[PDB]
Amino acid sequence: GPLSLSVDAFKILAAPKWEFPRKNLVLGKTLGEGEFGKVVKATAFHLKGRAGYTTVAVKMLKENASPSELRDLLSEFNVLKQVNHPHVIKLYGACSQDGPLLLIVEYAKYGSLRGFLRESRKVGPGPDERALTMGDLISFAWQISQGMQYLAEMKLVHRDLAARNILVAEGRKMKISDFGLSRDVYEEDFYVKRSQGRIPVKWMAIESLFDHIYTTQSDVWSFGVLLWEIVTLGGNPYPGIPPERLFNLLKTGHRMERPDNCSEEMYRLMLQCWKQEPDKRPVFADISKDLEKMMV
Ligand SMILES: Nc1ncnc2c1ncn2[C@@H]1O[C@H](CO)[C@@H](O)[C@H]1O
Repeated sequence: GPLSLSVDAFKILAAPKWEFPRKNLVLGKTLGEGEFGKVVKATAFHLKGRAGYTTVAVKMLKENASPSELRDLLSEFNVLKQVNHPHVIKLYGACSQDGPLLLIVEYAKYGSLRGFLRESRKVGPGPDERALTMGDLISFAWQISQGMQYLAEMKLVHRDLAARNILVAEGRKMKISDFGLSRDVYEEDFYVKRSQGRIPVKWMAIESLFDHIYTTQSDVWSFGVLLWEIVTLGGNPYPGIPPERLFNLLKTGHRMERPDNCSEEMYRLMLQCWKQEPDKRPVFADISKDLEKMMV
């Protein structure tokens, strides 16, 4: 099948620019389990010319992986070789032979954006008094917008943009991650999937949910939901609404209401990302500019 060809090709290939000796990698605690597999903290000796040990993260298959999970791992590997941007998680290498496949990536010290925002709720007296300033939250959104503009410029649809898939690294810098589901879109400008997708329902654009069409403009939809997560410090979208109810809810034009601690200007941006007609939504270059207007 397609996967056996991919596995067979990937094994035959050498790729010295990315192979890393397994003996030079030491794995540590688990940082979390996502889709495709788990992530652990690790340290790497003599990595990409860096003398001594470097702290890294390691993406590997989970126990009892399926073909779909193995395909996502290889698909994330292949995508990460092609991208290089300050707000996109960085690949350092991989371990293929004499053991299970490991992807070595930049370590993000603060973890996922969602967890970082939820943890910030515990700082201070209570919900009516936050520890992150609105200006800090806008900066995060802007940083992510810049990374998406870059990914769109090279014809990649991320498909899975959400706070759980954004990493916060040294200096509170945003790093887009979780590229297992992203798809190259150079030829046609869209990606279509016949099967039911594995993106959470509550982040999917209405044309991806009904018609299975993914484009840069459905990425903008998800970015609109991401803005909602950020502004709510990691809230859960469409609270109390079962995912199965979203089909009818979105079809009839309903959208999430303006949340607490959200300016009217920021809400106008959210709603524009959720327009039913994809071409009526802004492009990421315009989202960046609109976020800049909110900066002081
Ligand atoms: N480079 C990384 N650095 C730190 N934590 C990560 C990294 N990649 C994934 N994770 C963690 O694993 C999960 C995403 O796979 C999240 O819980 C996140 O905290």
